[PDB]
This record gives sequence, C-alpha cells and structure tokens, in this order.
Amino acid sequence: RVKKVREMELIYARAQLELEVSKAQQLANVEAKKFKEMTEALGPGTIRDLA
Amino acid sequence: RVKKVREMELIYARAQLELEVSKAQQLANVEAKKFKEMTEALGPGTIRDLA
Amino acid sequence: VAGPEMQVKLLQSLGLKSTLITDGSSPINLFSTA
Amino acid sequence: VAGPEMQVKLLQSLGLKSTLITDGSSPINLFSTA
Repeated sequence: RVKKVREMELIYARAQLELEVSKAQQLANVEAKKFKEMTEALGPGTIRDLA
Repeated sequence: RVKKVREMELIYARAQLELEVSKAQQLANVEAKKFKEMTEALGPGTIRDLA
Repeated sequence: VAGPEMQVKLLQSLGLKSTLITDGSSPINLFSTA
Repeated sequence: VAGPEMQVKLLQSLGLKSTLITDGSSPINLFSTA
C-alpha cells in the first residue's frame, strides 16, 4: 500500500515542482523584462540623478 | 516489521530530499538570474551612486 | 572599518535633540516601481 | 581594531541629547528589490 501511494504523491509533486518553477521563472522573467523596459525608458543617468 | 517500514520512509526521505534540493536549487537560480538581470539593467555603478 | 570618527565642523549650541532630523524624502522603491 | 577615537571637531553646546539624529533614509533592501 504505502510503497504504491508513496510513489504516487512522489511523481505528482515532481511534475508539480517544474510547474512552480515554470510559474516563478516566467513571472520573474516578465518582471525583469518589464523592469528592464522601465529603466531603459528613462535615462541611465536620469535614474541616478533622481537618486 | 520495523526493518521494512524503516527502509520505506527512508528511500522516501532520500527521494524527497533531491526534490527539496531540486526545488530549492531551481528557485535560487531564478532569483540569481533575475537579480543578475536587475543589476545589469542599471549601471554597474548606478547602484553604487544611489548608495 | 565601518566605524570611524564622524568629524562635523560647527560652532553652535543646543539642548534635548540631535542634529540630522530628516525623516521624509521619496525612496528608491516608490520612485523605482512608480 | 575597529574601535578608534571618534574625533569630531566643533565649537558648540547642547543638553539632553546626542549628535547624529538620522533615523530615516532609503535603504539598499528596498532600493535593491524595487
């Protein structure tokens, strides 16, 4: 019993692992992309002089 | 009884270890990659002058 | 060496109070974002 | 040796108180992130 279920919930959280990664990866990608678009959109110095 | 059950929860804890690792590793990679993108997106010293 | 130490000056015074104050301002953040 | 020691100066015063104050501012953280 336990050997069977143990491999079930196992294989599951494994496919559900790369899913989480997929999510947090693409979202961190679109965030860094969106942010790279923000920074660029106003001067590389303009951000420094507003600082 | 307890020898078999022992090796059970054991093979499980070791498999669910590289699961822990695989998750904790991949996410610490998306952070570093997203961070390397964030840093690079504004002057290697824009961070320094803002500081 | 973050304390010089511181110184300042002045003177013055016072009291009470102190001074410075401031606080406020604004910042940056807011501004940045805005 | 970071206590000079411290010283300062001044003157002054015061009271009460012291001085410084501051607190505040801004920071860085926030600034850083933003």
